[PDB]
Amino acid sequence: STQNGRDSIGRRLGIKKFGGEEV
Amino acid sequence: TNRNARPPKKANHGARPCSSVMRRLKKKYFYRRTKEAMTPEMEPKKKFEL
Amino acid sequence: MRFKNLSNTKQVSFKLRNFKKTTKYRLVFGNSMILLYKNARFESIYFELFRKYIKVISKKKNININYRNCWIFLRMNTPLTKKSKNSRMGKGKGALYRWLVRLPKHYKLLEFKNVNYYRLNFLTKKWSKRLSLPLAFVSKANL
RNA sequence: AGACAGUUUGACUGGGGCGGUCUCCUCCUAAAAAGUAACGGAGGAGUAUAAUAAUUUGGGGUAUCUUAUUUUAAUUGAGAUCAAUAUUAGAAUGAAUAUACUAAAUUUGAUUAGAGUACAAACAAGUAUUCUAAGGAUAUAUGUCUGUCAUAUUGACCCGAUAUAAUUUAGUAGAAAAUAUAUCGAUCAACGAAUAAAAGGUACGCUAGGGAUAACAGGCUUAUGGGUUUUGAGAGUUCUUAUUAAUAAACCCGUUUGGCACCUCGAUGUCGGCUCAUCACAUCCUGAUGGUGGACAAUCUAUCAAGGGUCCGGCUGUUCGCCGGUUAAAGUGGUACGUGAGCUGGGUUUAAAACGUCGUGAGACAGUUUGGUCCCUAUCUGUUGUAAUUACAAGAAAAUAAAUAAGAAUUAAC
RNA sequence: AAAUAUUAAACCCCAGUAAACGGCGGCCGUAACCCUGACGGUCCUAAGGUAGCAAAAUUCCUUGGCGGGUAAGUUCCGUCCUGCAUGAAUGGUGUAACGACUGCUCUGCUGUCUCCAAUACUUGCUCUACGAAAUUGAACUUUCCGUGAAGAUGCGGCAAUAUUA
RNA sequence: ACUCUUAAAUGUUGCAAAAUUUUGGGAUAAAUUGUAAUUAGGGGUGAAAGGCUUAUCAAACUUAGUUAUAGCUGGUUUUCCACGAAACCUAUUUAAGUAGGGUGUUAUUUUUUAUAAUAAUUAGGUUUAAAUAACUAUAUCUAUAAUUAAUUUGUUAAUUAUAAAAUUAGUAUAUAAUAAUUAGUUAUUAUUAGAUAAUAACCAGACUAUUAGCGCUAAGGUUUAUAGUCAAGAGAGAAACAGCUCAGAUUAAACAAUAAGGUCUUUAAAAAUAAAUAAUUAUGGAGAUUAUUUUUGUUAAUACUAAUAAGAUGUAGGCUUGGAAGCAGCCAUCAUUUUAAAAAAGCGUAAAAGCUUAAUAUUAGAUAAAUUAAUGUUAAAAAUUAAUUGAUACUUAAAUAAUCAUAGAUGAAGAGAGAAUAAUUUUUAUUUACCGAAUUGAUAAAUCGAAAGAUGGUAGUGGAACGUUUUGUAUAAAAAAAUAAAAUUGUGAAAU
Ligand SMILES: [Mg+2]
Ligand SMILES: [Mg+2]
Ligand SMILES: [Mg+2]
Ligand SMILES: [Mg+2]
Ligand SMILES: [Mg+2]
Ligand SMILES: [Mg+2]
Ligand SMILES: [Mg+2]
Ligand SMILES: [Mg+2]
Ligand SMILES: [Mg+2]
Ligand SMILES: [Mg+2]
Ligand SMILES: [Mg+2]
Ligand SMILES: [Mg+2]
Ligand SMILES: [Mg+2]
Ligand SMILES: [Mg+2]
Ligand SMILES: [Mg+2]
Ligand SMILES: [Mg+2]
Ligand SMILES: [Mg+2]
Ligand SMILES: [Mg+2]
Ligand SMILES: [Mg+2]
Ligand SMILES: [Mg+2]
Ligand SMILES: [Mg+2]
Ligand SMILES: [Mg+2]
Ligand SMILES: [Mg+2]
Ligand SMILES: [Mg+2]
Ligand SMILES: [Mg+2]
Ligand SMILES: [Mg+2]
Ligand SMILES: [Mg+2]
Ligand SMILES: [Mg+2]
Ligand SMILES: [Mg+2]
Ligand SMILES: [Mg+2]
Ligand SMILES: [Mg+2]
Ligand SMILES: [Mg+2]
Ligand SMILES: [Mg+2]
Ligand SMILES: [Mg+2]
Ligand SMILES: [Mg+2]
Ligand SMILES: [Mg+2]
Ligand SMILES: [Mg+2]
Ligand SMILES: [Mg+2]
Ligand SMILES: [Mg+2]
Ligand SMILES: [Mg+2]
Ligand SMILES: [Mg+2]
Ligand SMILES: [Mg+2]
Ligand SMILES: [Mg+2]
Ligand SMILES: [Mg+2]
Ligand SMILES: [Mg+2]
Ligand SMILES: [Mg+2]
Ligand SMILES: [Mg+2]
Ligand SMILES: [Mg+2]
Ligand SMILES: [Mg+2]
Ligand SMILES: [Mg+2]
Ligand SMILES: [Mg+2]
Ligand SMILES: [Mg+2]
Ligand SMILES: [Mg+2]
Ligand SMILES: [Mg+2]
Ligand SMILES: [Mg+2]
Ligand SMILES: [Mg+2]
Ligand SMILES: [Mg+2]
Ligand SMILES: [Mg+2]
Ligand SMILES: [Mg+2]
Ligand SMILES: [Mg+2]
Ligand SMILES: [Mg+2]
Ligand SMILES: [Mg+2]
Ligand SMILES: [Mg+2]
Ligand SMILES: [Mg+2]
Ligand SMILES: [Mg+2]
Ligand SMILES: [Mg+2]
Ligand SMILES: [Mg+2]
Ligand SMILES: [Mg+2]
Ligand SMILES: [Mg+2]
Ligand SMILES: [Mg+2]
Ligand SMILES: [Mg+2]
Ligand SMILES: [Mg+2]
Ligand SMILES: [Mg+2]
Ligand SMILES: [Mg+2]
Ligand SMILES: [Mg+2]
Ligand SMILES: [Mg+2]
Ligand SMILES: [Mg+2]
Ligand SMILES: [Mg+2]
Ligand SMILES: [Mg+2]
Ligand SMILES: [Mg+2]
Ligand SMILES: [Mg+2]
Ligand SMILES: [Mg+2]
Ligand SMILES: [Mg+2]
Ligand SMILES: [Mg+2]
Ligand SMILES: [Mg+2]
Ligand SMILES: [Mg+2]
Ligand SMILES: [Mg+2]
Ligand SMILES: [Mg+2]
Ligand SMILES: [Mg+2]
Ligand SMILES: [Mg+2]
Ligand SMILES: [Mg+2]
Ligand SMILES: [Mg+2]
Ligand SMILES: [Mg+2]
Ligand SMILES: [Mg+2]
Ligand SMILES: [Mg+2]
Ligand SMILES: [Mg+2]
Ligand SMILES: [Mg+2]
Ligand SMILES: [Mg+2]
Ligand SMILES: [Mg+2]
Ligand SMILES: [Mg+2]
Ligand SMILES: [Mg+2]
Ligand SMILES: [Mg+2]
Ligand SMILES: [Mg+2]
Ligand SMILES: [Mg+2]
Ligand SMILES: [Mg+2]
Ligand SMILES: [Mg+2]
Ligand SMILES: [Mg+2]
Ligand SMILES: [Mg+2]
Ligand SMILES: [Mg+2]
Ligand SMILES: [Mg+2]
Ligand SMILES: [Mg+2]
Ligand SMILES: [Mg+2]
Ligand SMILES: [Mg+2]
Ligand SMILES: [Mg+2]
Ligand SMILES: [Mg+2]
Repeated sequence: STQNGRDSIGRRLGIKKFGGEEV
Repeated sequence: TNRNARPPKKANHGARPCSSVMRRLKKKYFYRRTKEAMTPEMEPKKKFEL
Repeated sequence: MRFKNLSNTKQVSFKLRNFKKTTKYRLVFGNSMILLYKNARFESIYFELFRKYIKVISKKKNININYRNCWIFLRMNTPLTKKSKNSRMGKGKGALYRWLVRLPKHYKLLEFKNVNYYRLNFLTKKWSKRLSLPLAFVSKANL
């Protein structure tokens, strides 16, 4: 018997535009 | 038969395609195989002092 | 594991399938010391067998010393769970039967202050033969 | 009125079932971008709130410790200290310190409409917010505000419903009705939701498939198991090693209990017994020898050793096991736990029937009891025996050696 | 168009029905010794397993304990009672006679067995006439160990065989 | 007799699609049996077993709806040329199915939003760490301010708390800070594709190397990540081997140089120069024996070896004890005689006695050898510091090499077999060379391509052709069929 599991999905976080790029 | 324990020779550069030999033997400098029949000791708050 | 609530909480820790660490040994408190020379799971009975034989050395009748002889820093770190006999895999993790200490390579098991050089060499050799581990003895003299 | 009928009676899963789970959030796993599974480890959510919200204003910076004070502190004064603690609605992480906490004045931006990019992303869905217009609050505003520090705090479409910023053609005009803007109703929780509407038994059983998937057996593993070896707590008059041996340790074997699920699911197999065997040695007796707390005898222990040998009988379905009696001894095991195309079929796994127990009921049982059907002409290998044809040396009739292999009964009273 | 009033069988409530189904308790303490518990209280229930039988076709622990029989008996007979999960028309207890029924025992008898031998016919083997069957990738078809889709006549490695019936 | 069929053997492609032989039950009765007839498919009939109903019964037989349906198994027929996947994600009464993305092919287009390599560059918070904020545990220091007992209370003795200062170990869910590589963007070079459209297959994966989670950090185990190979891929080496190494095959054909590997014979190919081992030589364990080499130092010429001798005394130390006399045990470790000799490092005793080592003498044999650095020349009946290497013994100890460290069950079974003592052979180190693939270069041809060069291939897409049937061309021309063999041509199906 196991009550565990039930993790969530990863969330797409972080930097999307790095230094020197165009904006 | 026991393709697991067929040790690789020179031309087989340290690996066969179904061997589980070389992966065992790397563990005898940081792993030792324990036992059941020891003394039961269950107190994580044990004092090793004399 | 989690050191917060040891007795209350139920504890589990991952077995570490390849864990290796080296910590540069050096004496701090005293003169001579014993140090481990291999990554290993140090039990408790590895200590309690040769616990009296250290007291017979460091402590003696009718003699008083102000300062301190031995410095120990051992604590338990690994629960070492296990399954029953007729149990299939899956359906969770095993249960406890012991506790241990996962020590690194260069670990000061003991640190001594003015203790008989001649006996500790006689001890640590017998220590290491029961355990079959490589152990060392060091003194400020030889260094 | 199951009297009769037509149908449903989820899935995942380390066989299946019983049990548990099924959507959403946070960390570890996760390996310095993001993502990353498992019946892996842990905790949480199905809300709250018209002020806990919006704009201004004031206050001590908070927190830890010590101390003094018209003994008092809205939140007193002074001093030192704090790899950012105190807290920030609730789980966890992350972050902030112009945070947060506290006092107060005005107030409803927790408003309406229209255009568009970016992240993310099968799809659909979800997210942050600038720009333009109307109409407001705050109040130097010069400016700020399109719910709460953040992330979860839920549900498609259909059908239907209340209020309404708009339109209408089943001949025409209206009613009716449909659609449109705003909005409400589900543990449809199996949470992408197949229906408004759904449980079981089959030992009377059928068909299609699978070694994608189980029980015996093989194979890998060897926690467990058995044995060797090193150490030697404690007994042995003293005394660790005549004998004995806890504990701890280094290897081996593949006979037990098990884990996995690689071969076989397109005619077969389960324990035991009769007959028949063969192998190992980790040897029960016989044979040799060392040691002895060995006077002799009897015995204990260890080594070398596989030549030959190793019981009948009562109860049980029985290996085993207890018992009676004996013997030089009544060995441990492998060979599909040897041997069913060589015999038996008693046990156990079909149909009949009965008791007990559970169950509304069909019926069920790692409970019991009586009964109870699979067959075979041997092509090849292999083997026990028997001959034929042919070859060799000139041809032929007879007698022998040599060489290799196979075989050989053990015990011992008296 | 909607609403109220009037009302049948049926359903609920109520009553009855137990050779219908079904069901049948516990706690506390008590008598020249613990234990035992006639009794006395205690709580509850619709009522508390009464008679009788009982290791049974019903017993998990179980080859239960004692006795009988046997040189020795897990079965059998008799007997005791924690009846795990006995029990009165799903009938309880007992019972002379009957049974191709199940279990145990005795005498006699005997190739069932110790221990197997000899004989007759049939079958079989040889010649002759006739002449099937399932089956079958091909085939010039060897042992051992190793190997490997994990137990090899066929691959590898040292070897065997004059050829066939 | 008749009727039924308990028990055993036989038989089982039988005499027989349920019998033969022996035995056995009932046999005036709920009996047996003939003739003809009735009862009919969820109904019949049933002294009830789920039995019987023309060898068929948990619902007959025949025809028909009907070519029942099948996400399932089994199968899908001639040739050549090119390109070439997937076994992952997300949903699913879904898990052996299907759908979209992703990967494949073809076509089109004044077509790069692309791949690889090098370099610059940005964030990060695994890792690092004599780091320590947190949790669990933890060793020390101290100004200052105080205490307790006692008549040695104008002294003696023992103690406590504390600002500042301040150590150490550990961890899945601990880090202020901080790596490489990966990843994003830009540039450069080089390759040659990219975008859109039309559209198929796949969605059971396996192993190895690195890395983690469950597991005896056991399993050819199970689930993720990053590469590679099988899958879809031959050849050479691994004794034999889908997954390891080398390598990536258009076809042909008696040229050469090479890749991992290997050179005593089998087995194609080499020897030389120095050294290790002596074990029926590979092949490994805690650990033991032997040998060798190297090493530490509060050691020492009375070195060391052998032979003989001695190894004492105050003292039976004090105490305790049934006893304790050097040696049960407690405190003490003094001193003397000796050339030297422990209130003893041990054996021994009921306690005594007695034995041996440490320390040591006589005699003989016998090791003590090589060096570096300083104040120019004046002290002396005289005296030289710091320091190394090496021979021997004691001592610290480690390393290397060989040997042993029990073995299973059809038969050496390990090590491919046999052999070999390093002389052409095991092992180690330098040196010079060779054999060795379908690789590469050279020669011939075919197809795409200006040319350089490209051409392995499953599911799967596209292109180019052979053969067969029928009709017309044919109001024309005439035996061209079939069967077998040989020859000839074609890349080939095939044709003549
Ligand atoms: Mg998960
Ligand atoms: Mg997460
Ligand atoms: Mg029904
Ligand atoms: Mg109904
Ligand atoms: Mg239907
Ligand atoms: Mg299922
Ligand atoms: Mg299961
Ligand atoms: Mg990451
Ligand atoms: Mg890591
Ligand atoms: Mg995945
Ligand atoms: Mg929950
Ligand atoms: Mg707030
Ligand atoms: Mg403010
Ligand atoms: Mg202050
Ligand atoms: Mg919040
Ligand atoms: Mg919080
Ligand atoms: Mg709103
Ligand atoms: Mg994007
Ligand atoms: Mg969308
Ligand atoms: Mg939101
Ligand atoms: Mg706001
Ligand atoms: Mg709907
Ligand atoms: Mg009309
Ligand atoms: Mg109208
Ligand atoms: Mg629904
Ligand atoms: Mg669903
Ligand atoms: Mg769903
Ligand atoms: Mg979703
Ligand atoms: Mg039945
Ligand atoms: Mg079937
Ligand atoms: Mg098995
Ligand atoms: Mg093994
Ligand atoms: Mg074990
Ligand atoms: Mg003793
Ligand atoms: Mg002892
Ligand atoms: Mg399988
Ligand atoms: Mg098999
Ligand atoms: Mg089948
Ligand atoms: Mg078959
Ligand atoms: Mg032996
Ligand atoms: Mg024998
Ligand atoms: Mg003999
Ligand atoms: Mg008898
Ligand atoms: Mg019997
Ligand atoms: Mg006996
Ligand atoms: Mg079998
Ligand atoms: Mg068997
Ligand atoms: Mg057989
Ligand atoms: Mg009942
Ligand atoms: Mg019978
Ligand atoms: Mg034959
Ligand atoms: Mg054969
Ligand atoms: Mg009743
Ligand atoms: Mg009674
Ligand atoms: Mg009994
Ligand atoms: Mg008895
Ligand atoms: Mg009885
Ligand atoms: Mg009852
Ligand atoms: Mg009853
Ligand atoms: Mg009654
Ligand atoms: Mg009855
Ligand atoms: Mg009756
Ligand atoms: Mg009766
Ligand atoms: Mg009677
Ligand atoms: Mg009868
Ligand atoms: Mg009985
Ligand atoms: Mg005889
Ligand atoms: Mg042959
Ligand atoms: Mg084999
Ligand atoms: Mg081959
Ligand atoms: Mg062969
Ligand atoms: Mg008769
Ligand atoms: Mg009769
Ligand atoms: Mg009669
Ligand atoms: Mg029945
Ligand atoms: Mg019939
Ligand atoms: Mg039917
Ligand atoms: Mg139709
Ligand atoms: Mg259907
Ligand atoms: Mg290609
Ligand atoms: Mg893949
Ligand atoms: Mg669904
Ligand atoms: Mg399917
Ligand atoms: Mg698609
Ligand atoms: Mg595509
Ligand atoms: Mg950080
Ligand atoms: Mg530090
Ligand atoms: Mg540390
Ligand atoms: Mg970490
Ligand atoms: Mg699928
Ligand atoms: Mg898959
Ligand atoms: Mg995979
Ligand atoms: Mg899988
Ligand atoms: Mg593995
Ligand atoms: Mg696997
Ligand atoms: Mg698998
Ligand atoms: Mg290949
Ligand atoms: Mg090959
Ligand atoms: Mg390659
Ligand atoms: Mg080529
Ligand atoms: Mg060459
Ligand atoms: Mg040669
Ligand atoms: Mg060793
Ligand atoms: Mg002497
Ligand atoms: Mg004396
Ligand atoms: Mg005295
Ligand atoms: Mg004395
Ligand atoms: Mg002594
Ligand atoms: Mg004495
Ligand atoms: Mg003396
Ligand atoms: Mg030489
Ligand atoms: Mg040589
Ligand atoms: Mg060429
Ligand atoms: Mg190619
Ligand atoms: Mg091709």
